[PDB]
Amino acid sequence: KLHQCGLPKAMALELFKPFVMKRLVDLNHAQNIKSAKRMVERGRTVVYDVLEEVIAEHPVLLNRAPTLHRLGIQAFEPQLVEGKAIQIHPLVCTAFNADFDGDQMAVHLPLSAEAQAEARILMLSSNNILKPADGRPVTMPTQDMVLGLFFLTTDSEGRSPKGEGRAFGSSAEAIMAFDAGDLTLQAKIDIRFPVGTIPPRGFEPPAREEGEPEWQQGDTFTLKTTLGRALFNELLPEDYPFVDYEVGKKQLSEIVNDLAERYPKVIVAATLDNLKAAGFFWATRSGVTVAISDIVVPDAKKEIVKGYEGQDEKVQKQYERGLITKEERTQELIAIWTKATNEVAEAMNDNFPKTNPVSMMVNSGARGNMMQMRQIAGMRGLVSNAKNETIPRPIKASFREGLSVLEYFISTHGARKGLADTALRTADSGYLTRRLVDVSQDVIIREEDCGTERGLKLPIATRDADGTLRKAEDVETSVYARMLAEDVVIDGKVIAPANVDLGDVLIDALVAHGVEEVKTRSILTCESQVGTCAMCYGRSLATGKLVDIGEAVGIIAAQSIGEPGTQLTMRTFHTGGVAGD
Amino acid sequence: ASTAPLRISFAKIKEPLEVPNLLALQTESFDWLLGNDAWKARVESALESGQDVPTKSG
Amino acid sequence: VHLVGEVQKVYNSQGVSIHDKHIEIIIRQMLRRVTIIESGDAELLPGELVERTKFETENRRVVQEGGHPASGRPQLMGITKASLATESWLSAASFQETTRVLTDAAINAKSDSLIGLKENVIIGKLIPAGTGLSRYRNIRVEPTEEAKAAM
Amino acid sequence: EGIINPPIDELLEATDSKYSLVIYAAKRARQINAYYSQLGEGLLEYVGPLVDTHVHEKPLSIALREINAGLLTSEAI
Amino acid sequence: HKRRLNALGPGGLSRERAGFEVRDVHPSHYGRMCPIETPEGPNIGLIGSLASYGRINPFGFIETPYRKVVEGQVTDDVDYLTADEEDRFVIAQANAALGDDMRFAEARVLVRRRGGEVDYVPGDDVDYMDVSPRQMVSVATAMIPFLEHDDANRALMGANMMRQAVPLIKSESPLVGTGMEYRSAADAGDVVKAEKAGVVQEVSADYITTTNDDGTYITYRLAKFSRSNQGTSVNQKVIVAEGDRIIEGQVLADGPATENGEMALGKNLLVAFMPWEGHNYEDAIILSQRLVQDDVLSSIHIEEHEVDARDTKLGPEEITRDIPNVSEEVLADLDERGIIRIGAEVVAGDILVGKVTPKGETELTPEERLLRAIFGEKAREVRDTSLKVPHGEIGKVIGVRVFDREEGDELPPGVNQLVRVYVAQKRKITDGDKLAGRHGNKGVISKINPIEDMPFLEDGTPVDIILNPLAVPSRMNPGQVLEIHLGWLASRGWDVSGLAEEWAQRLQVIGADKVEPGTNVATPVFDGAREDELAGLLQHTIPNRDGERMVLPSGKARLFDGRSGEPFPEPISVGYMYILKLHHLVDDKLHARSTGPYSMITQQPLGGKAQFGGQRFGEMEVWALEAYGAAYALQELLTIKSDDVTGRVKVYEAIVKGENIPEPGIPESFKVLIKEMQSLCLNVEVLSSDGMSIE
Amino acid sequence: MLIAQRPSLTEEVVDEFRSRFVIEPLEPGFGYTLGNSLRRTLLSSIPGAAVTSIRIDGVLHEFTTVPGVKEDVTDLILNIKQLVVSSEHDEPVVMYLRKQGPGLVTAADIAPPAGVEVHNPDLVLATLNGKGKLEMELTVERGRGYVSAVQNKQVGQEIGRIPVDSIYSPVLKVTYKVEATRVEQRTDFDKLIVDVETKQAMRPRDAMASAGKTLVELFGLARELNIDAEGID
Amino acid sequence: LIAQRPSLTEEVVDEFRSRFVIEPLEPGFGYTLGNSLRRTLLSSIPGAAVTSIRIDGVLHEFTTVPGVKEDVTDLILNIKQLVVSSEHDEPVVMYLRKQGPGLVTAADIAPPAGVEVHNPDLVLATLNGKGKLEMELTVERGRGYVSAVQNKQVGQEIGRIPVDSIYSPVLKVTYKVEATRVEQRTDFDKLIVDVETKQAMRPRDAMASAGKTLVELFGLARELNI
Ligand SMILES: [Mg+2]
Ligand SMILES: [Zn+2]
Repeated sequence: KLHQCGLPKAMALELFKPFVMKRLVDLNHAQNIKSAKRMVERGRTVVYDVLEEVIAEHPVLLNRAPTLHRLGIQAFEPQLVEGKAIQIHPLVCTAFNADFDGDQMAVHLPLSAEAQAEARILMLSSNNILKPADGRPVTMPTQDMVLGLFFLTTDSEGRSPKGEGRAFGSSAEAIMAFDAGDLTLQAKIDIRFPVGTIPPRGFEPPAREEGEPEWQQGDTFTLKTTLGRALFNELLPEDYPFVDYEVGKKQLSEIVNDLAERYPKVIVAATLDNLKAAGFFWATRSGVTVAISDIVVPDAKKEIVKGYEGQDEKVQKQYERGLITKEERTQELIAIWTKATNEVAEAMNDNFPKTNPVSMMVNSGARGNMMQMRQIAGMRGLVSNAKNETIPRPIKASFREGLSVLEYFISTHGARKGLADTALRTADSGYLTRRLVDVSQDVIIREEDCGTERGLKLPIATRDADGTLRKAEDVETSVYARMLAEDVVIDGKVIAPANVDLGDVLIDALVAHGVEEVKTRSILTCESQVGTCAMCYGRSLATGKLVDIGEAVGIIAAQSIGEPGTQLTMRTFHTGGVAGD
Repeated sequence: ASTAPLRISFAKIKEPLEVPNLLALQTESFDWLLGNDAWKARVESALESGQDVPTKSG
Repeated sequence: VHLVGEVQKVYNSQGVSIHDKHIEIIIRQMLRRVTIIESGDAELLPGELVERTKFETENRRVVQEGGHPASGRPQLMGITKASLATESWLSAASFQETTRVLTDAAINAKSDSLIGLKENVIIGKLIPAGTGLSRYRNIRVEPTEEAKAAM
Repeated sequence: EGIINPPIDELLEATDSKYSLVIYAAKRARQINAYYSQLGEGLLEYVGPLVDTHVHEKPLSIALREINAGLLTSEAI
Repeated sequence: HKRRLNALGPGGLSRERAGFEVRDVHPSHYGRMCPIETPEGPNIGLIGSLASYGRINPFGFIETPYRKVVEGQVTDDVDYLTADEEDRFVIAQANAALGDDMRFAEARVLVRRRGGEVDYVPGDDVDYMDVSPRQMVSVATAMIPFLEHDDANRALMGANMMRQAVPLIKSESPLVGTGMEYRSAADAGDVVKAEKAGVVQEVSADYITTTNDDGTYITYRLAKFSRSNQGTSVNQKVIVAEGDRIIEGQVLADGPATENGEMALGKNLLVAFMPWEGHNYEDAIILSQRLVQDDVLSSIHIEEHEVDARDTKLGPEEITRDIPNVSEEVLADLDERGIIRIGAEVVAGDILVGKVTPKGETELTPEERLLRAIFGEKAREVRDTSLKVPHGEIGKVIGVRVFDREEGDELPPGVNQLVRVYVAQKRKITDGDKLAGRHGNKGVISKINPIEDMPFLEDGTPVDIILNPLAVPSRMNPGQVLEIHLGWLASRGWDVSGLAEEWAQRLQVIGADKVEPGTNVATPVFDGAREDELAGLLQHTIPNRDGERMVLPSGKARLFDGRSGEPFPEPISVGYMYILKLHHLVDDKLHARSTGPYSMITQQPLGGKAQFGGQRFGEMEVWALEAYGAAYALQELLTIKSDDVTGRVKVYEAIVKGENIPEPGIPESFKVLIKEMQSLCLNVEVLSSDGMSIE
Repeated sequence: MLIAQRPSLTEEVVDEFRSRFVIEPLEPGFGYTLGNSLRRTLLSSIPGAAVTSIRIDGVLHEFTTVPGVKEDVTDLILNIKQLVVSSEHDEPVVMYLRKQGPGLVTAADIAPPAGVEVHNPDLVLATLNGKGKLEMELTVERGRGYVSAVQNKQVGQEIGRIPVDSIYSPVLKVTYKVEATRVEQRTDFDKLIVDVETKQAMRPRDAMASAGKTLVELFGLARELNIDAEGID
Repeated sequence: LIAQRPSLTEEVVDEFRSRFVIEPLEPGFGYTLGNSLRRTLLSSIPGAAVTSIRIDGVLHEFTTVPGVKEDVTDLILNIKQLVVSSEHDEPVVMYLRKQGPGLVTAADIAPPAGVEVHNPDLVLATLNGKGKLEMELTVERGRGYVSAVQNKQVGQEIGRIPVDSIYSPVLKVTYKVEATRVEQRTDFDKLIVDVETKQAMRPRDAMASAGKTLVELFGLARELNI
């Protein structure tokens, strides 16, 4: 479960030596303390039984070496387990950035009553759903489970939709039909729902037809959906409104955030666990694989490229007579091949079906990226020459066909440079994080309420097309999770009361009313005799509630700044022959 | 002939040159340093074959 | 605004997002000090860094005394200079540069008050952030009378 | 029968914060542990677990159980 | 290790002096320094392996071989070119095709020239071409099959990993691999090859005797279970029969990780690509209990720890069975002079050799005095200091060596006797063990299901290992999929005769047409089997049973879920993949600590596994803990759990007695610092608000 | 050689129709065998009776509307297949339902023939506006497991008659999960927890008793090959 | 509606491989039955295996016996796949002795009364003219797989050495399904399971034991109810 971690027998027994000794002497398994020491060193079975009795209800902080942000150290319930490696919950792995290629993670023991109380309340692995960087879920990774859910909530054409165009009395009979094999998981059908099933949020205005008042918001209602969507929704809690759209990765994050906002923590953890189980099961059934026939090179590629080659060699011919300078030939050839690789990328994009495994696991957001499939199937394209140049002859073969010898060499030219750049950037990112944390200390929240009313002007909605109002594209990182200094009246009536953190409903209402800017309170204008007040800083982001007095905002800010330093890894593609520009 | 166990080859192009003694880098260097019989033997072999080589030992 | 927007677009170029309050705290830290100019009545040196709160305090003292206030212009400097020029010499000494900061701490005979975080991690005392605050740690506990009456 | 067995939300709304909850439950856990280790002096000040107790238990689980039941109260000096 | 070219060293480019330019590949590194393989650590690129055909100029430059071309006719003559002479001429590519005659088949031919340019030059204009397409790749990278399809990064990781596979109990050569493993095994010094062409006369496990026709008799002694530098066995098998003829350089005895003179760094397993209940999430691996059951992945490990009977100022040390203040049964398996017998299983705490201190000034404490008076036991000046197996260990002793001062053997000054004991165990593959293939796909074992839970094939064969498909698209190493399909092809023979197909014609002319089941197959590193060949052979596999082929033309197969029992909804890709057991074994990584040794200059716990070292709570850990607002946990983790001598004994006593944890004091490192800055003439004084403070 | 701890089926009831059944520690990896075989047999092998066709007065198969009723035909089909019938005739049997006037027509108002019992008279089948006019006849037939709707040519025989999907299984669903338990210091024991949801007609425990008896017969069919002993209890 | 009870028919395809057909199964029933049968046929079957051995002049498996080209560990690997049938519920001792030059095989091992080696054509080692092999083997009976670690019970006998042993004598099972000829919408499926096992026992009694285990489990489930 979400708050459990496995400790091998030896490590648990060695960590808890004082406690195992105390428990052994108290139960008279051992005569005296020294004999208890001898018996634990011997490692008799009764010692392991006492250990299983003593670890429970005692938090242990699992902690990885980089510990980039405060989710690095997380408390867990320990649990004896055979073998010699820590067992961990795959949901929390992405919080650590902890892959399973090969990775060691330290275990620390809270000793005092205060320490274990803190690990119970504060550092618990289930009370840290939201990453403090921007206030979004980080504890729903996507490598495998999300593929399962995506395959589960998918429209037709994923297979031959047999058993399509029928209605089933309830999800149970639909499942029975599914085992019978007549129905397939991906097929549109009309499904009933027992009372209490809250319907789709867009289903509310529609209802059944009758001459009497009806309340379909909380009674029976048929619905044209898929059995998969029924399974997905019955993973989510009953009170959660039905979801009738494909989940993928973005919408899964959306619904997880909604759950984290409107529900208690325990329900959030249980829902995540159900989602995990169903995701693994249906990813197993998803049948995603890879084979030689899986990656089909587009047929058109060869033809188009030879056409380009003809043009290219023609250019080469008219360069042999001196009619064009070498620099001009290089530039026009680079442009030609950029055009060629864009065209072949589009052709490959059109060619590959939606049912193939790579499409399923790249569209869903499980793992991968469209240019990676581009250079697995289509030709790689232009590759950077050493010290940031562009070769004249790009690679015309994809990894399925197998690169040539010089092509492989000139690809290594960029690969090794990428490795070295990655290493230098992680070093510099660590240094930057240290500097930010060291300047940013001392800034603790030491006052409930500011003394002042001054605020900061922020643009609520920009790029308003003619005859309409359009909200800012990046409104979330700017104005969300901030407290209004003062109220707003636009029609003479108060719309957004003072000192309320902003969410989707209020932002939509204010945009609809047509206001163009807002006066949001923020730490910059904060006038606090001692540090900074809680309301100026607004709501925390890892908790979704007002920032408690005394929280360490400086350390969280510095860590959030520094965490994606390793992730940036962006550099100018080419100097262009000019320095200082 | 019977140097290695049979292994079906999917190669398409014949290779004129065979891979050299893969450990030549260390053994020949120390042979040269010692200047023992082996280094001078290779020196005279190169000289009669016309190949250049340092004829003074280390 | 310029710093917030610039750093935010630099981060967004890759695709990562961070909330602007994280940036704003650091930015307020960088702008904290002010360069004093025309240090006639204030009697201290001209053209050196001074904390904003100290500037406001001394200005209030001098205007109350009747002397005209000494001018000041806000000054922005890097995080490193801001960190080094801090009141707690122990925290700065725990930073990258030790010899110079320790040397001027000794020559100035400045006592490091233990308010803040890093220096209270040096000493081993309780950090004044979270469970270490006075108001959270002074509470006393006892059940109700009805709990004892029941048992 | 778990770390998350007493849900946190009731505790937060009871104590109005989160850090105050940690320190207050910690003080109670210390008191119950001191009582359990009396071993015979029987000081009148010490008070045992108000809620039922298992044969072997951690003091903090009982402290948080008491907080959830709400019979326990705090007061800042 | 032999062929590496360490740029780091005295009078040269040090780690600090490294820049961007030196690490980056150069167009000159072609046949002179492998660009694929290098350590991935901070010293990335500084250290590289010599190319396969590299040779050293006497002045110290590196040469490479190139064929000679004249009037468009490549000749069978070779010249060795250094890094400068290569610039003047224009060098072609070995991959360029050639006609039936020795001339070029195509006027257009890829070429490279000065400055690393790759422009083409059609017709008879070149003079030199690469002699073999594997010139640019070192031995390690040359081993990978289907290298050309892998990304450079994954091939780099696969070259780095292939140098960590431990030898197993029984080694098997790759079913699919480069054709070069034979040379790599043979020229390596591990293997034992004959120096005369004769007839073997006596074959045995320990030694093998041969008789050249001249008359000389030579017996080679095979090392057996002798510890290598990495604590791994070097067991050498024997291949030759009694009366079989021998030729010069022929192979007689395999080495560690070898088979019939062919390199064998691991076993080949049946792999199927499918997510499986999340136990292979994030690239972890699921493998059958068949491997645990049949010792397919099991490796011997021999540890050697020794103790010396030195003479101190009090007196000499004795290696005796009469160790003091011990029970009787602990010294059960010891020998006469206090040495563990050979073949006696040991465990943590077992006594290997019994050593006792000469003496020491013993001032018996009052409690000890009373207790000794009660029990009538005499606490003697001789004190126990015997060698014991470090914590967390197991093994059967295989050998013991004793060296004595008074004997003719020589020893360093002081040490009267020295004793070394070998403890050897057979580590099987278990959970947490790090496994990896050739193409940089690595993972820790996460679960070993029974043989039945494995999704089995149409003929009942369970798949020996499950791997997450999600790895291969992003990792951009589809070479492993190619390898899996070709491994399946190698396992089940194929017959191609008179098919009149293009790939069929290529196979027939190559000679790889009629292949029986099981025989190995070779795909050179840059002349591998085209995907057309794989497709055609998949069409024309030998029927393994009943006349049906279990793998469809697509290269996938019907997988029956072992647990549920129903067939999986769609076919699944399966085949034979070569995996290796890395040396990143879990047993060596595991380490815990209640309380143990403490450092001296600062009283904090010391580091490392060999000395019961507590993990380091770095700066970023305390930053994260502050971010949580957790202050008391920080106080305990800085003062109680280290760096305070008074508090550690108190907390241990309170925990054992059940009393509540006591209030922390001040840390010792702070007093070290205040004393140190007191010795720089800075009167660092700790003061209170009301005058002097209490400490 | 003998099993360390013998299993023992136990029950946990949260509703009269919903139930959970727990198997104690079991031999290693046996949890999936028993769990999935139990699921499939409990879902399919148990016999039962459910409607097989419906006939409305004065409608055509293509004419999906029914005069005099506010509700449509497809929801009526869903409702009728929801209803549970216990029949034993072993052949097709017919049931009638004739109701007029406005109001609500329910399973209670259905008149069953001899030997066929309707178990849940509470279900509301349809609502009438104005004159009800409703006349209806539905065919019931005992059978096993689950079968999808097919055309029998009843529509050709009588235009009003149409096929309908059936639920012959007395149980609605089985969800079985296998977890780990620790016994005599060993974690190699698997606990099976089977959640059985069944209709109001038949109690879940009797249904699984029937399923277990059927599996006992079906696997003891393998005793005929030879007589052999295996460790038990 | 139609009632038809399962019926089993057997056929032999080899001296140790058989195919068993059960026609009247329900739809979607053959796969699960075949899978459960396979799971129990591989997991729990009574068999005999070598649990420990002894060699003269050898104190551990790592060393080598003079005169034989394969190290003792190779002998562990060779005997580990030896297949035996033991009727004694207690451990039994067998003796393997071989002098002179020649191939020591599973044929020449001494069988005690009631314990039989079933693969005499296996080759265990080869001895030289000077060589000499003496060996004691302990055969026990059980089910499943047991590693050497839990089989060690004698400590003072340093000469004794345990070996990981495998008891299950079945090699593999493969089940498939079809559609019956009976005209109905159910389309009852015909489960056909093919079992091939080692030379220890005929597949008939192997599946008899599997059926006994499963029928006992399901009877335990049944009787405890009602
Ligand atoms: Mg990692
Ligand atoms: Zn404020």
